[PDB]
Amino acid sequence: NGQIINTYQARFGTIVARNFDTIRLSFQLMRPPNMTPAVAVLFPNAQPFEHHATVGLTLRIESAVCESVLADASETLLANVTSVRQEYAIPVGPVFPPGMNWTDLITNYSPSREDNLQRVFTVASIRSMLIK
Amino acid sequence: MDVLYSLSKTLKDARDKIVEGTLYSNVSDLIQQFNQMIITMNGNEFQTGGIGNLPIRNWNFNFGLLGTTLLNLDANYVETARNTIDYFVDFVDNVCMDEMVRESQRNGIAPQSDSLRKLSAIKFKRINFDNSSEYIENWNLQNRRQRTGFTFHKPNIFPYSASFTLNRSQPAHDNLMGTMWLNAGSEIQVAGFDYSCAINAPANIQQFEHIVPLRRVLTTATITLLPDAERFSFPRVINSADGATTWFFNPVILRPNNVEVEFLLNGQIINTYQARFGTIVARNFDTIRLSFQLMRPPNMTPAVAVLFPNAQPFEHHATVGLTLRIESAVCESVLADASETLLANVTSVRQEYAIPVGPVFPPGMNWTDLITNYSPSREDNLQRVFTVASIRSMLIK
Amino acid sequence: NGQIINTYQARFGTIVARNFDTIRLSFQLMRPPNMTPAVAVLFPNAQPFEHHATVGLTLRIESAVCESVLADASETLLANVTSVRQEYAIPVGPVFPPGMNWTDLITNYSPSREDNLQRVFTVASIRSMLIK
Amino acid sequence: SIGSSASAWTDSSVSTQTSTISRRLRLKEMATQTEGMNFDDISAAVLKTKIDKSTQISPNTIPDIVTEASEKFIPNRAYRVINNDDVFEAGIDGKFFAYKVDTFEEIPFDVQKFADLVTDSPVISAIIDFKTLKNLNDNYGISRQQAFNLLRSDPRVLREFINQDNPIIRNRIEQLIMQCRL
Amino acid sequence: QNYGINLPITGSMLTSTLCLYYPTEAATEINDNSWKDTLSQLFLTKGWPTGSVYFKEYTNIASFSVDPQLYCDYNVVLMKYDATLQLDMSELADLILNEWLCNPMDITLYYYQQTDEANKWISMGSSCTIKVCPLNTQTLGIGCLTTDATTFEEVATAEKLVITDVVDGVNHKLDVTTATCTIRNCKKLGPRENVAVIQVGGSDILDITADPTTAPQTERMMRINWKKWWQVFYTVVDYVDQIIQVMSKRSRSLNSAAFYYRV
Amino acid sequence: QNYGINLPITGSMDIATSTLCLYYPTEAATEINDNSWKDTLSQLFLTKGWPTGSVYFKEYTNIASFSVDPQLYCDYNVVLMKYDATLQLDMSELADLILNEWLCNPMDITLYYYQQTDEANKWISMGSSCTIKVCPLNTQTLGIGCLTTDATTFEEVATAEKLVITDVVDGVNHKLDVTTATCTIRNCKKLGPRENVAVIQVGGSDILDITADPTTAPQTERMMRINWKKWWQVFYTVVDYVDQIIQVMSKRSRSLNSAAFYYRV
Amino acid sequence: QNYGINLPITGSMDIATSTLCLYYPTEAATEINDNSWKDTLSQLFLTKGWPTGSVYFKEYTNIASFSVDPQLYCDYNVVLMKYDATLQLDMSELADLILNEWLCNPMDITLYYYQQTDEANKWISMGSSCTIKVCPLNTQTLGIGCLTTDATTFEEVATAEKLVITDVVDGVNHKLDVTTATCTIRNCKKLGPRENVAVIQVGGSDILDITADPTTAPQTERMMRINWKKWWQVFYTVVDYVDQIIQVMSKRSRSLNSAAFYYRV
Repeated sequence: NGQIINTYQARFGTIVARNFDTIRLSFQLMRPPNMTPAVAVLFPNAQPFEHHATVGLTLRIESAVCESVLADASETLLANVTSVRQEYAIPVGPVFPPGMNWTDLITNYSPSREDNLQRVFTVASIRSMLIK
Repeated sequence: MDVLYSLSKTLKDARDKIVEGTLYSNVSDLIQQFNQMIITMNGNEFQTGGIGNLPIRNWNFNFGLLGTTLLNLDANYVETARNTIDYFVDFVDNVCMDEMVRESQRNGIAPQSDSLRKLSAIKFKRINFDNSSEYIENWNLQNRRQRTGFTFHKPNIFPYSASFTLNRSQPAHDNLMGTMWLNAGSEIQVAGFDYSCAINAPANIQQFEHIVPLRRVLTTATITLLPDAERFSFPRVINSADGATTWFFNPVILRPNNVEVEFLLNGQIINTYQARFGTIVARNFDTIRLSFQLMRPPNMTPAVAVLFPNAQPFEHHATVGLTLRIESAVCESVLADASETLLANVTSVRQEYAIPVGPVFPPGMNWTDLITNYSPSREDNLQRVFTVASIRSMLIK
Repeated sequence: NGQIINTYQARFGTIVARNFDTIRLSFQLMRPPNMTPAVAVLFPNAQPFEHHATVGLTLRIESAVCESVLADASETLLANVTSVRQEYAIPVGPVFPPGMNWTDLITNYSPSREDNLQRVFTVASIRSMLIK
Repeated sequence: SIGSSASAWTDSSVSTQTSTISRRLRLKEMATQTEGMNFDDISAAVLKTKIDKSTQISPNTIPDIVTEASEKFIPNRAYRVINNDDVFEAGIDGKFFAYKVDTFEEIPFDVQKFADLVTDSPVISAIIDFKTLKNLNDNYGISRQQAFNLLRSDPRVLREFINQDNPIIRNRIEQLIMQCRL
Repeated sequence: QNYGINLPITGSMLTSTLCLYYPTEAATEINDNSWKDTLSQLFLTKGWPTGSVYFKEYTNIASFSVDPQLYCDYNVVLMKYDATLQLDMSELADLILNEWLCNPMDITLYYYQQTDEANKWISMGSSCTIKVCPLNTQTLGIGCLTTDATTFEEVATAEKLVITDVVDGVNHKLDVTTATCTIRNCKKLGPRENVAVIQVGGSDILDITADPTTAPQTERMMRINWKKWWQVFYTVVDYVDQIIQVMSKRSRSLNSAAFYYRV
Repeated sequence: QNYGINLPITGSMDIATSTLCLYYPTEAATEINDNSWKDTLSQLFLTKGWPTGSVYFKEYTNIASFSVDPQLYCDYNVVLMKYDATLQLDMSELADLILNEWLCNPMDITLYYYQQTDEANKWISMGSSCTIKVCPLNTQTLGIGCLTTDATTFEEVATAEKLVITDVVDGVNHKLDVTTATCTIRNCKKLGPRENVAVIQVGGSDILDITADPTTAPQTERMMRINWKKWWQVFYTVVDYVDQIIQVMSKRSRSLNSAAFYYRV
Repeated sequence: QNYGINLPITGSMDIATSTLCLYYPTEAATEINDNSWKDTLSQLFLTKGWPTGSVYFKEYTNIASFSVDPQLYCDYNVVLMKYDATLQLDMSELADLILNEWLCNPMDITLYYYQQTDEANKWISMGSSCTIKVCPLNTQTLGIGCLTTDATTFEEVATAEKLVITDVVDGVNHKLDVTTATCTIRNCKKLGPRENVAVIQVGGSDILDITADPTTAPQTERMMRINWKKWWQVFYTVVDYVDQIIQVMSKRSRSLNSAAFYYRV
């Protein structure tokens, strides 16, 4: 809700956040104070440039728990739904996006779509307990 | 939770019916209810308070019953019942005062106070007079996974955020084309202004659009769309977006041409209305998209012709405006209203004893920030606190 | 009682006050620091003026609870009182102002007038429960 | 490409691609593969009427007016195609919708099937687009034949609506007509 | 590229140069050369760094009109009223008061016509004298013959700066002593808000638009009165606050020139 | 009681004969060519609604001589000035001198060194022969384009003009040199609008400027223009519309009974 | 609307006729020895894909005279300079003057005392006879190898050169002395890369330096070299590869419709 809960400075490695819904990342690119021939030339203060400067961060979440139904790459639910759907070439339903294109479904995430996803995934999980 | 509403309603009904002289054959039901309540209540202590300046109090329960011996109530029986009733009223008030302030990030729909948590135990479940009241009935229906509703008057749902977005801008603000809107309370007024007055516009028509989202889905909204907005129809001088300079605004209100009002849901078109003013009805909507056109007068008159010079020198900009009001609506979730003092009760109880700000409610219960980033846990906690507030407001008038 | 209870700075929108009897409003009109041709001319530092400067606040109370009987535009009590009074052209009473001119009644709000208003409004509310 | 395979017609991203498809499909009106009335018919009719009424045009001026009008008229064109009780419609301005013919329920949009079918199938000018159709189905009690002909833009039922002077159809026609200018 | 110019933007609710054009008459009347130091030091006392104030000289209004060369970002120019030079005065003020975009014209060979109200013909030079004849669709002169030049119609003779307009929409064949002047087709884009004009004596003659029915007076076209030029200089310097509040600074010319060339 | 301590006023929004002087140039007197004209105009004013004998008339020899300390002793004054195509600055000075309240403090030329504070500050010099020569100074009182001991390198600002208004840049001192035997310079600060008078111009082309401010050209409603060839037409016109003239003006705010320590002259 | 306030842009990563001038030296004209060559080249450009009559041609008398305020009035410009084994600095100055945007402010030589601020600041002097003499100063404005009152001890930096670029060390003021009747000096600050032009050299040995920076020798892709013995071969070569020349360049960024208060000249 725009309020700071978990904050970490220069903590590279593994960090944990307890409850969040918005991620704000800020980093600063600083010109090094003292140089050596290579870097002292490759960053000219004049106009023409041969190499630009850039910094970057890689943020990966490995595990999480959500209060609502969400898909994952560590289970076999969305694959079951799409396989059963394309099994009989059903016309696209009035709720789900065509062909279960996950990006399209998650774009305009609606509560009605959430409830439908919950029901469908629950039924798929019921089915997956038998066909082994 | 329902136990508290049952207690409050029973106490109010007893205070209503037990008056001197009435025939006993009309309060037999309430007498049985009161005797059952006294039988189940005795023997169990309670504790309330402990946070902030709220007075910590201990509670005992040792009372007689109300027998059936008379045919018409006398003064003494009424006095005894009233003496017990006032004490129970104080008990309910203090329990509610304890419950209102606190909150929780998780399980924000379950009881939190020690007294309420002990009340939720099974051996107290024998007291439920009714669930006729609106908020308690909605809570009970929401308990069993069913659609709910709320009859609201002037249901403020629009956050306050005064903002404008320019479309054509000179560096020194001498040729402007853009929109000004102000969403205050349950009132939306959108104005579209042009400096060129459609003298250089393509096809002599300037296009205006504005989309305002809504965090919660409403239903059955009677919408009063009145043209000729008032929020921006007078001279102004405001700072620019970067906050390093200012600009002037000399408005003239023209006739809004081809007003288009659209109500959407889930990304589809639900109800549309073209060129209708007055009161209209919308049944289900989540996003409001107002668009229209500003039309240059095809022919003018001396004063009008002078007032809109074709060349760049400008001293009178033109603007059209609309007003959007929601004089009635029904929502699916608890919201601030004007037919009660529920939000007022929450704010007053929060500020009176200065509870430090927790992890959910933003400081001071400022409605703008609370409604800004709406999350389901916040909605559930607000629902519980509003139910407790409505319980309080049904005992102390 | 001249003591500060509820205070809000730059909180435009909806605010709540718990218990008050006196309203004090203070705002400051500040000349903008930097200007642009239009405003830079329309505010001359010399004597003659073509446009004056003004700021304004609109304060509206939407709901409240009072410990004493008060009229409102959201009920049908004062209308009942005045209709019954003018129904038979009664001479003006020794307490209420003529014709129930609400402004005149509220001007010199006296405890005796308060008690009379309470009784009259209670009787009117009793009457309003039947004639439907 | 955007269709099933390579063809001379499949060559906000969804909005832009659909707008390009509609702009290319505008040329279908010279392919004689339409049903009912079309936009160019209205353009020709208004051109004829305004030629007859006007008097300030020299014989040396007609070619320029005709050339400019045949192109600039009606930039906001809409087209709809029908596939197994389903209807897909796309707009040049960037509008795209899909609905069923039974009760006009909103349908999620699939670009692939649209591109697959519009290549070789009947195309009908969308004089009555989805907004007017839905407003009519809500505010007025029409029967199934009227709606089905409206999706086909039958002149008889449209003229009957004109006779009834329904404000929504008048608004649609007037908005279409006002756009006819150089 | 676009920080917000003509694209959506969301709001909420020292080393700058200063030139000064002065005629030779003031310097001749005051008869001194140290006045530059005096004015620079007065500016320093007012709060502007020394050496940041330029000074340029023009012999005559006619001469100064010959391809004006702006030399600062903020600009204030002085001119003196003349009995029978109001046309040149107003035309020069309009030219150096608005931005211009000009396409060079090969007037000798081809024909030309404008396209809208926002088009004008601008000509400058040491000695300019234009004569034009309107055409028709039969390529025969109206009230003139296409071969001879004397029978044309005068629009300007022996004038240093000519700003003229014709009936916009029909081609015209023009003629001029090209070896002593230059003609360029230009379009008025917008207001050049980094230059003001101060009149010294007169009755508000300037009109900055060819429109006859519109003739506004903006915030950069004022007037004062004079009896000794030192009074004018002192009054201008003292009230620099108002002048610097009037104009903007974001209208800097991409290059030192009065009007851009084929852009 | 005591005035001057302005107690705030509070009203509501629920509610529904003096002296009149007039001046004219000598050319008007010559063109009139009559003796009893004063009685005629007084009787005309009596017809319009003024008491007889309450409308005085004065005269000035020339615009130059009228400039020598122009006094006014009327509750309602209208001044008629004949336009001349070469004394534009003189007319502007006269208007700016008789149109606004001026609060003055005497200034020497020998002992002290005067300066200016704000844009509402001016220097006014009046006399039979006013020759004003000025010289700016630095902090160290050295020479800047002129030497203090020298007096032949000071820059002229106005010579032999019967009226001289001048202003120098704030923040620097300046030394003066002027014939005290023929001219007087007074340090004055402009208070505000003096509504006791109006100015009517004959001929002319809207020349007057009532301030040294460049960016502003305030055309006051009190500044009004007409056209003429025979003075009697102008006199009849100005007499006819007396109601509009008096309605435009108002009482001299500095002459009311609120004078006590209100910085009256 | 209004430009200049650069609102941040946001695109995506899922997507797939003007004026052309040309200059040449007089020696090329003499070697060509033809009259209708202009029509021939225009028709060749028509074949390559340009409209006829849209390819102008100009001329400069000499490298010296071409240096006198080199103007450009084209959306696409290529300048041909004939290499000479003794005017290396002149060619470098010409390239550095017509290759980068220059933002100038006029500078006097008599009243003020100019200096420099940053390495992106230069002095440019153009005129028929440019003689530039300089003298550094201290804080107390005393003499450092030269006296301010004296003028015969100032160090020459460039004499009689039609183009003169010079730079002094930041942090110190310097006084000037130059014939204003024949030369003009303008204080200019370098903005950046002006892509509207390219430079093609005939002969030569990679002499040009586009900056005073020692440690950098940026060989721009816009600087291109060829070899020649008959001018017609060079003309044919430059006409043939028009596509590569135009692809190397781009529109003059300062001439687009984004001019409004973008510090355009």
